[PDB]
Amino acid sequence: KHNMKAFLDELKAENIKKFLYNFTQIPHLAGTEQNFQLAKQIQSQWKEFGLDSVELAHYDVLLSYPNKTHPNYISIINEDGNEIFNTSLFEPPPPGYENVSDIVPPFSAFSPQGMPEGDLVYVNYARTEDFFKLERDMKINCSGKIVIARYGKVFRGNKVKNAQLAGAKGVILYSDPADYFAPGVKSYPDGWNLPGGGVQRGNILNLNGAGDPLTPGYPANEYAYRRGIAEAVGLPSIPVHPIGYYDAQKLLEKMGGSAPPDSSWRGSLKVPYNVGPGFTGNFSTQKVKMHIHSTNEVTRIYNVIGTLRGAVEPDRYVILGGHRDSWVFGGIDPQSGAAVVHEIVRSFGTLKKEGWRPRRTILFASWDAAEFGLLGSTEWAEENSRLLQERGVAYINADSSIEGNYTLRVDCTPLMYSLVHNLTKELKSPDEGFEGKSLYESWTKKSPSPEFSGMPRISKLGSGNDFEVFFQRLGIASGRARYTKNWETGYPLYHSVYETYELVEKFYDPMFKYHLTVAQVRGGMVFELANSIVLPFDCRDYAVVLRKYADKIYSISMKHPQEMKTYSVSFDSLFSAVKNFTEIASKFSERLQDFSNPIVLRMMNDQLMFLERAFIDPLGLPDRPFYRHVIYAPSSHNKYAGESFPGIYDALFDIESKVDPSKAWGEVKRQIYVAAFTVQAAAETLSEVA
Amino acid sequence: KHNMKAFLDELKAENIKKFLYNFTQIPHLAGTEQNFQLAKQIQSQWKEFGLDSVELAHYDVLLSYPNKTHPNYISIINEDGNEIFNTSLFEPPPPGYENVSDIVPPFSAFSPQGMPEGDLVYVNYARTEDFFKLERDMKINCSGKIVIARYGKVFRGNKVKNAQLAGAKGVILYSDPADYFAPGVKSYPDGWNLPGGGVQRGNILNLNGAGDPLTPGYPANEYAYRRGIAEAVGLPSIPVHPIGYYDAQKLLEKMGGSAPPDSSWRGSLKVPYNVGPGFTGNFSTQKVKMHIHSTNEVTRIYNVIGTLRGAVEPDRYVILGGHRDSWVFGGIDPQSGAAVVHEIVRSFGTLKKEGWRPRRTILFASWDAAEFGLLGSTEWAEENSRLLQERGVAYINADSSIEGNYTLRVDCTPLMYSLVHNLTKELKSPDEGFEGKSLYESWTKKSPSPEFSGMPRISKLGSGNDFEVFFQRLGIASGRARYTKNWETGYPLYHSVYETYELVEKFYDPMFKYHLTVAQVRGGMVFELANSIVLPFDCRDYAVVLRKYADKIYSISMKHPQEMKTYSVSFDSLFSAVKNFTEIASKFSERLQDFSNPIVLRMMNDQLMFLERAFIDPLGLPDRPFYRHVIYAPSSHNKYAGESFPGIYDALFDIESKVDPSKAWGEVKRQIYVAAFTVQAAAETLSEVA
Ligand SMILES: *[C@@H]1O[C@H](CO)[C@@H](O[C@@H]2O[C@H](CO)[C@@H](O[C@@H]3O[C@H](CO)[C@@H](O)[C@H](O[C@H]4O[C@H](CO)[C@@H](O)[C@H](O)[C@@H]4O)[C@@H]3O)[C@H](O)[C@H]2NC(C)=O)[C@H](O)[C@H]1NC(C)=O
Ligand SMILES: *[C@@H]1O[C@H](CO)[C@@H](O[C@@H]2O[C@H](CO)[C@@H](O[C@@H]3O[C@H](CO)[C@@H](O)[C@H](O[C@H]4O[C@H](CO)[C@@H](O)[C@H](O)[C@@H]4O)[C@@H]3O)[C@H](O)[C@H]2NC(C)=O)[C@H](O)[C@H]1NC(C)=O
Ligand SMILES: *[C@@H]1O[C@H](CO)[C@@H](O[C@@H]2O[C@H](CO)[C@@H](O)[C@H](O)[C@H]2NC(C)=O)[C@H](O)[C@H]1NC(C)=O
Ligand SMILES: *[C@@H]1O[C@H](CO)[C@@H](O[C@@H]2O[C@H](CO)[C@@H](O)[C@H](O)[C@H]2NC(C)=O)[C@H](O)[C@H]1NC(C)=O
Ligand SMILES: *[C@@H]1O[C@H](CO)[C@@H](O[C@@H]2O[C@H](CO)[C@@H](O)[C@H](O)[C@H]2NC(C)=O)[C@H](O)[C@H]1NC(C)=O
Ligand SMILES: *[C@@H]1O[C@H](CO)[C@@H](O[C@@H]2O[C@H](CO)[C@@H](O)[C@H](O)[C@H]2NC(C)=O)[C@H](O)[C@H]1NC(C)=O
Ligand SMILES: CSCC[C@H](NC(=O)[C@H](CC(=O)O)NC(C)=O)C(=O)O
Ligand SMILES: CSCC[C@H](NC(=O)[C@H](CC(=O)O)NC(C)=O)C(=O)O
Ligand SMILES: *[C@@H]1O[C@H](CO)[C@@H](O)[C@H](O)[C@H]1NC(C)=O
Ligand SMILES: *[C@@H]1O[C@H](CO)[C@@H](O)[C@H](O)[C@H]1NC(C)=O
Ligand SMILES: *[C@@H]1O[C@H](CO)[C@@H](O)[C@H](O)[C@H]1NC(C)=O
Ligand SMILES: *[C@@H]1O[C@H](CO)[C@@H](O)[C@H](O)[C@H]1NC(C)=O
Ligand SMILES: *[C@@H]1O[C@H](CO)[C@@H](O)[C@H](O)[C@H]1NC(C)=O
Ligand SMILES: *[C@@H]1O[C@H](CO)[C@@H](O)[C@H](O)[C@H]1NC(C)=O
Ligand SMILES: [Ca+2]
Ligand SMILES: [Ca+2]
Ligand SMILES: [Cl-]
Ligand SMILES: [Cl-]
Ligand SMILES: [Zn+2]
Ligand SMILES: [Zn+2]
Ligand SMILES: [Zn+2]
Ligand SMILES: [Zn+2]
Repeated sequence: KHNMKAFLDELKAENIKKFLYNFTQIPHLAGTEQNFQLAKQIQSQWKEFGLDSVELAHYDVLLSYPNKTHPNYISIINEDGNEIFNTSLFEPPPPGYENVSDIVPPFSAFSPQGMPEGDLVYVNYARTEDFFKLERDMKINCSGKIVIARYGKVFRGNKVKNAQLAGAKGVILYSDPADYFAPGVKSYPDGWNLPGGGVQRGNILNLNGAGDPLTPGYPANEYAYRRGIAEAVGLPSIPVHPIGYYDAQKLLEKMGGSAPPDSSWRGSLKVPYNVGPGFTGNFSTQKVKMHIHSTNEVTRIYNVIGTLRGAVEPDRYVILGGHRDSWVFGGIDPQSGAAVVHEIVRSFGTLKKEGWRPRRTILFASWDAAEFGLLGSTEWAEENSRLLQERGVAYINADSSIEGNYTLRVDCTPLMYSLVHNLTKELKSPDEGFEGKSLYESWTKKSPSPEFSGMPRISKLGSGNDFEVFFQRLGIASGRARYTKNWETGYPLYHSVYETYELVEKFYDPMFKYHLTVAQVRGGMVFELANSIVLPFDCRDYAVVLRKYADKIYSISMKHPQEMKTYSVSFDSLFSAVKNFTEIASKFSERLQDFSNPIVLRMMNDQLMFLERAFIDPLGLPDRPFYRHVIYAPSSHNKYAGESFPGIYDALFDIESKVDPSKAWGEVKRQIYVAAFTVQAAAETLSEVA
Repeated sequence: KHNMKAFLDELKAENIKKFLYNFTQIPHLAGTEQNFQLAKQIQSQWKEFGLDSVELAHYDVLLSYPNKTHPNYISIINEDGNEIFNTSLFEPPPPGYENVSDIVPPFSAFSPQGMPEGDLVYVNYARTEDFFKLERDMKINCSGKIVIARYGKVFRGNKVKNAQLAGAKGVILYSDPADYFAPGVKSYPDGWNLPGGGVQRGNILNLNGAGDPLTPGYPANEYAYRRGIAEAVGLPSIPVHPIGYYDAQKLLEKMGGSAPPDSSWRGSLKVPYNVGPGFTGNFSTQKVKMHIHSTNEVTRIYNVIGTLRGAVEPDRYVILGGHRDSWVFGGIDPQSGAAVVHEIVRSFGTLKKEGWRPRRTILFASWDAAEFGLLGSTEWAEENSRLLQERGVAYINADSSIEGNYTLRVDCTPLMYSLVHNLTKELKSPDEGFEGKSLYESWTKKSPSPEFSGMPRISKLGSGNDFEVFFQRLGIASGRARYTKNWETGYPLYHSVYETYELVEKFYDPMFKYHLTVAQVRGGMVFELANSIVLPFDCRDYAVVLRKYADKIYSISMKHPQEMKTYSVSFDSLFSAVKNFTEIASKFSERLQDFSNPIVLRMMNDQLMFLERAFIDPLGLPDRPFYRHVIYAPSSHNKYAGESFPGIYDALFDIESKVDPSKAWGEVKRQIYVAAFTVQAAAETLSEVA
């Protein structure tokens, strides 16, 4: 037979290992020749694996690179103007790669140029809460200051956005060992920990889903008319540079001014963690000077797009996509995902060569420039938005297959919960102690649901990966899965030069069994979405979560009972809509269970496909036109995290500080109306059609 | 058989006459009890005619009414402050209706209150060109002036918008006999001409497709959160009132200042048509005083929505809709349309009672509050936008079936051109001299196409009627048809109390043969759209017009050859996209002609259905978020008229006057890119799907 078991059995750990090795021997930075070379290899393959068509889709987008002959660095400068300490010009390369060409040194992508001189303030994680506390509680002024912040907890851009609106002037990001050095583990190359010379790269844009900063709304094709830099989307206005903890130590050791308010503000370095501003008297006259010469440049990028045409519904698309571009070698991010995609395509192609085709079309994508703002996936989705709107069944992401070796992690729409539960009950656990048990069993034991006994945790989609445009802008049901760490104990080498094939093969997954398990989950999800007669979505699972999210937003509002009395703020409409959704979804499920009348079947499959679509508001969220999903958006305080009912959540956020409470509570009421309406409208897509 | 001929043969002129009489005996102003009573009657039915379901959909929207105990009027006031002449408090009622209650007197809906005092300037038609000429050529200052404008040529709001931005202060609209008195025809009741006491009502909002001014984007349901009046959409900021030509004569006869620049500025009254400002010396010290006490009030409105469920594709909707609310009796506008809809439903229902159902679902709508800004159709579309997005095949409008008795008028998307040609070749001409000839033949002879021999004129859809939200916001293929006048020789009694059953029965259509012909066209279009196995759209007809529109926009730009050289303004991308659309549409038509594989058939029908949808830009047009169709929008200078490539057209408009030509031509280039991209993206929806 050609069934899912045949597809799954064909996947091999040894192939994924080969690929990973194949994809990680040289750097594949977006917009470079090496990454174009890899795109052409993958295109070739995907063709030989058996796909019907494999094309490159190219765009010309804004990228950012250091100047090769004028390197970025940070100095401590005395009152004479002498530079008495310099941060590193590069991370010490890993063993055997100390002659690899074109390792681009650590930098913050899209930093402007500048050489700002000043005094440090230490802002902990640079979280919204961290800046409130500094200013409101400690009455500390970030204005005119160079802010030094440790990485962690939230997306770095959000840190930079936070630093900007606090008035800083120049920004230094560093990796504190408290956050990136696991206790009792050796640093690379002898273990998977971050050494003091390692540095986390990463872009610091705040794009809010726009994609290429010069062409918001439209693909960056060969006739595109571009915004000027001054009008670009999401660019930071102050210089920014990242460093490792050896260099941070040398910068922090002199901090004066106020003590840290508490132990949650102290990292692990042997320094005071004083918030500043400025140094201590001996060195009160020394300053910190940044030197940033990176340039933004419009550069061609290339997605590989493979098609396996469906036998019965070729105009319905199930998409498996993940990025290919890396900061350096990409041993985990993204090649541990890309190698899994490659083996998935190989397996589908083996079935295809035997005469099989999926019911629906499967599209496979190798996205470019994800590291510079999800640019490749976003421009492609902009180009193809009408086809994806009307034909897109689901998107399964495929960035890193691993970020630990403890258990499964799944983030997805509630419409895929039942699919994931059923699939994982049929897969073998790769975990020690669970041999002969299901993946569902190991996962449920290690990552219990907060809400239900005997079920596993499944998280919300936010942003920070290539599902963003599909889910949050277009409203196509999306999911992702990977192996993860035990959150009761990022990953330390994230976006550093030390992310290598050896890191994975020696320390994370020597037998490639976790990679294989992830391939079975991602590939199995794609198989069911593309082959099941009835789409494998359960609308009742959305009804359950919508009640949870309504309870939670109401609870936030109920912190302000006087104002809700004064401004007649009622959530009755939203609960009514959720109750209606629950009722209608229950009746739809009954019809689905007990309706070869392929029209009632295409009808009901279209109702399932367009249900995620119904949560889109074509007006977007306030000042964020490309975040259109009314139930989920990336948190306005952390792009990585999903927020439920974001429009109401943001309207309530810090509302007690708003100067005009009448206007502010009016806006909460407006967001309640929009959310209640959207939930009712989505519910009504599941009613009998006439 | 139950085929189209059976449907058509069942339609009867005598029923349409009965319904018309039934719908026009009392006023049916939006938001009044009489119009709710009529809604309930139509609901009852439409149920007894055989529809599967018939419901009222109600909303609470902003309406505008005069104050019953403080009537609106205009005065000439002397230097003593004595009111020496007053305009009428009402139009003399027509014979036999001089005891009808609740005729609301002439007013401009949504006028603010005020009693502004000042001097007149006469602004011809108040067109954009009319104000350029006044200010730029004649150097006349409209600031602080009461503007008196004649109606005609463009939608009145656009006049009011134009007057506002010129700085006026108070506005008087009047009907000049040059525009509303047909030579050699008697005035009502002895002919169809406008008497000197007749007045054209009408709203003066500039909503740009928003619908209810308080709830843009969302239906005005029972939990809606409303904008404050100060933030409402489209409200005028200066008082406005309409008058007849007897009263205008008394206001114009004293005008001084500059002569009219030319004979296109002179109407037919026995006055100078002096542009002013102010009166002549004898009466230099007299002023004009407005007294406006109308109030805006949130008021419930009711649409009737009837469903005839499809036998095979119940989740595909073909909509026949037209409004029910009238200014007074609505003898032409809208009851000549509503009576045709009523007889269409009756005919479909007779087939239904015999066991027939259409292939697709037909929805029938009696819209409310169209006269106050297309409010009923727009709120309903907002409420149901997801269902209409994904399921809407076509919308056929049904306001007035007649505005003359000369020939057919059709305005529709190019996707319906072939449908209309084929249908009219099968219908009998009702015209004198064409007995035994086809409607296509009479129509083609009387209204030749400018472009092709042996074909009839078909116009572009703009706005000013209830197709607007469906076509211009949602991108559902739309059309309208009615009998019209000979444009080589509005209608005079438009929006006056004299629009009665007798007007129609005595003067426009005594045998109800033109009404019957229109019923056959509108009903025949609905029948084919709802029953044809393959949707009756020809994508090649769009390819033809897109080339015409590209040629025309390029020609406008080419008035500025130096600037196109300087700013490298190329239309190459748009012509390339149009060429591609032509090629792909030709190949799609081949596949359509020669593909009982119902999936290739649902696939290809979805490609046809979503082709109009592909011309929507989810970002809308600049500052007009609810006008989203990239090919057509209502003209920014006349809501009634459709404009092609509106985004580029508006970017080029009066560009020679822009202060920063670099920025302005940059914006033309941006609009070219958006249009080329949209045309290519629409083309690509017709490519093979995988
Ligand atoms: C969840 O689904 C239910 C359907 O089961 C749906 O119930 C609807 O609720 C609305 C709002 O409460 C009802 O609206 C009423 O409609 C009647 C006519 O049928 C009107 O007369 C009512 O207006 C009067 O009363 C109001 C409230 O006191 C006054 O404000 C108003 O001025 C009038 O005096 C009112 O509009 C509607 O009938 C039902 N529909 C049903 C039962 O079918 C509910 O709205 C859904 N939830 C959401 C969020 O959509
Ligand atoms: C109408 O349909 C046709 C398809 O039949 C489509 O043609 C496409 O045109 C684009 C733009 O001209 C072509 O783009 C080229 O792609 C190649 C790779 O295949 C690149 O190497 C090219 O870039 C080089 O040259 C450019 C121009 O001088 C430089 O600006 C650039 O820096 C590079 O040096 C270029 O991007 C594309 O190949 C074809 N596709 C085909 C033939 O299949 C056309 O675009 C469609 N019209 C619209 C409006 O979409
Ligand atoms: C990654 O694998 C690819 C595919 O096997 C290798 O590319 C092939 O290399 C051989 C030998 O140079 C060529 O003859 C083939 O034409 C290549 N095939 C392609 C590009 O599709 C590539 O060498 C491997 N890379 C590494 C670093 O091992
Ligand atoms: C997950 O598996 C369950 C259990 O088999 C599926 O639920 C069953 O579905 C069949 C077919 O509709 C029904 O006959 C049973 O009554 C269902 N059992 C239940 C609900 O306990 C479920 O549909 C699967 N989910 C998918 C495929 O998304
Ligand atoms: C318009 O026609 C309707 C439908 O025939 C008339 O309403 C009916 O009137 C009779 C007599 O009053 C009632 O018994 C019916 O119940 C009504 N039917 C309805 C409302 O569906 C109505 O009277 C006519 N109006 C005019 C002005 O002639
Ligand atoms: C309008 O009528 C024409 C003439 O019958 C239709 O065009 C024909 O369509 C049939 C079926 O696809 C083809 O076999 C013929 O070759 C066509 N004749 C032509 C193009 O001259 C046309 O499709 C009709 N338009 C509709 C139904 O929208
Ligand atoms: C906002 S565009 C940059 C996105 C980029 N994303 C990442 O680095 C993702 C985040 C995640 O999904 O775990 N990394 C991986 C290993 O998946 C970043 O955060 O730098
Ligand atoms: C912009 S909302 C008001 C719309 C209203 N429309 C009209 O009056 C329409 C215009 C048309 O489509 O011929 N009149 C009729 C007889 O169709 C008006 O212009 O007053
Ligand atoms: C890199 O730096 C040097 C010094 O400014 C300069 O010569 C060269 O142009 C720079 N390259 C850029 C800005 O791309
Ligand atoms: C911090 O001090 C600077 C001195 O230039 C001042 O301008 C600024 O307002 C202060 N910061 C805040 C947040 O008030
Ligand atoms: C792999 O799992 C083991 C056992 O729990 C643990 O000691 C080791 O640190 C894990 N490796 C990584 C990279 O997490
Ligand atoms: C109508 O006019 C009179 C005078 O202002 C007033 O008594 C009444 O309130 C008005 N009605 C309104 C404003 O609805
Ligand atoms: C017309 O005159 C008034 C006098 O108050 C003046 O303020 C205004 O600027 C003039 N109009 C224009 C268009 O300049
Ligand atoms: C009806 O048609 C006749 C003949 O052309 C014409 O004389 C008459 O004015 C028309 N009536 C109307 C209302 O246009
Ligand atoms: Ca873009
Ligand atoms: Ca509204
Ligand atoms: Cl992922
Ligand atoms: Cl019409
Ligand atoms: Zn990644
Ligand atoms: Zn990354
Ligand atoms: Zn009308
Ligand atoms: Zn009207």
